[PDB]
Amino acid sequence: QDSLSFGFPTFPSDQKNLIFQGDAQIKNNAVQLTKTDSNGNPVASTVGRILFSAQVHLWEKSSSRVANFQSQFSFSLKSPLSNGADGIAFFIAPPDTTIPSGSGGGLLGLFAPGTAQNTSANQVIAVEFDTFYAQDSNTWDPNYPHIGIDVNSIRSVKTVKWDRRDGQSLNVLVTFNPSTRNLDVVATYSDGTRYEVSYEVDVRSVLPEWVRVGFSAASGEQYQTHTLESWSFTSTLLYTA
Amino acid sequence: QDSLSFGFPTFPSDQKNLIFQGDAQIKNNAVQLTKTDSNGNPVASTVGRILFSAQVHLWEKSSSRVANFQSQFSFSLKSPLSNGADGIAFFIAPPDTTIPSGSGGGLLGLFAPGTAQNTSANQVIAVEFDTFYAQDSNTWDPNYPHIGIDVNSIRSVKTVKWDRRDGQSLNVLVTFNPSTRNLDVVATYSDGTRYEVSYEVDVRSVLPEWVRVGFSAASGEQYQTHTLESWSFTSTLLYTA
Ligand SMILES: CO[C@H]1O[C@H](CO)[C@@H](O)[C@H](O)[C@H]1O
Ligand SMILES: CO[C@H]1O[C@H](CO)[C@@H](O)[C@H](O)[C@H]1O
Ligand SMILES: [Ca+2]
Ligand SMILES: [Ca+2]
Ligand SMILES: [Mn+2]
Ligand SMILES: [Mn+2]
Repeated sequence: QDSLSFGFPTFPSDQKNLIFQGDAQIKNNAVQLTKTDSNGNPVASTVGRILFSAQVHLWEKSSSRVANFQSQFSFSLKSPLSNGADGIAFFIAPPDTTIPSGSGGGLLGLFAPGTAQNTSANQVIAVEFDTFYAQDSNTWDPNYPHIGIDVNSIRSVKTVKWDRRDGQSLNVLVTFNPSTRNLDVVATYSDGTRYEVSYEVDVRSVLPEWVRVGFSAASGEQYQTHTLESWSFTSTLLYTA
Repeated sequence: QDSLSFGFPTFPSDQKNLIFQGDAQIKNNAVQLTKTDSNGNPVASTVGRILFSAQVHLWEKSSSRVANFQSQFSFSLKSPLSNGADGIAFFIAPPDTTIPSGSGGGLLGLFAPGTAQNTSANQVIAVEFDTFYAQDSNTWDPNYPHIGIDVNSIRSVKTVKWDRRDGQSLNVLVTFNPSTRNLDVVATYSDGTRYEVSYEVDVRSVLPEWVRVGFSAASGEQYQTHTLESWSFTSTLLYTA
């Protein structure tokens, strides 16, 4: 299809169009990307992801069209500690994507250790909400919590200082305009605190014509829950000047 | 997802979200449901169907909600014969639906011979555009080309006279309003000729909560092409009093 749209106001237990990978599962109307114990508390060493089953036609060579898309979602992070890790990411990748070996902790379940910073070795675009930046393990991170745009590398091409708020839902709007090629990210807490980051990227040179979209999260030594509460997505192929 | 929509202004041969059954396949940016030879001429004894891969949440028991959906599509039929057969149908059925054995010809690839008219043995809602009505073989049909609403039986719960126009596209809008429980059908030819038929049906008593939507077509001894030219669909779960 030229256009596709779907919306999950909440996540009821009986899902049919979601691909669950790793430790991801539905709990209390929300998707728990990372594993939690019987009490509902976060645990260490866990990676989980979800993808919508239907493939998205991001661009079409024959017609020279590129899709304009928008992904709106909200999530919350909770941890008994104060150094919650490692973060959650909205991502777009080839349809057959699977959790790379050794992609836990700071790699957010998106990159393999040996090629995490090799751009010509990856095919992924992600918007990360990174809460752990210890310079000894996450050497590629700025020294502070941040929202970043990742293009084929765990080392963001652009980041913005961000504030982690335990238990508070962050509302996010990610949009891609094929006309200007700008991928814009706007995130806000209920009190109006806003964060914005954007980057110009030609999706045609990074991803194949058909892709799958979803979320990924992980916790290494440090942990926190990564709760996806809602998600709506829409894409439409358009002709650019 | 509570809501889902997709649009196929045309059908490029590079499809990823369509399930093809039988002889259905993409030809010249359109779906040819029934088999055609090298020159694109229709042949006898062929059945074909397509379904969108993502399952649609028609209704939800736990929340007492039922979906409001709309399906807009256009097709054309062509045959050198004076009695082209057998017809095309938009249908809704359980996710695992496959072409029943012996469902060819007048059964439109939708029903099995043994239970074609047994309502307690089927789970399908379809809007048929039936061009073959020979009273000796299609004993259940009125004696003329017609549009029919089928609920668990090849013997339509309702039909209205329809005119078959060789090689002319028919635009159809099928809608279901959960409030009134009305399934409305409106079809038109490019010259303004209009056909309308409506039927009240509680989809909850006929179909499971999750279903797949698509098209089916067949030709027995008499034949014609059944070309799906475009299709858009949208559904949203709504609270029903
Ligand atoms: C000590 O390092 C480990 O734990 C941290 C914090 O969870 C992760 O960032 C890192 O990738 C993992 O290897
Ligand atoms: C002569 O009968 C055969 O051909 C007609 C026309 O195609 C079909 O309607 C029927 O099901 C099939 O058995
Ligand atoms: Ca990090
Ligand atoms: Ca018939
Ligand atoms: Mn980072
Ligand atoms: Mn009929």
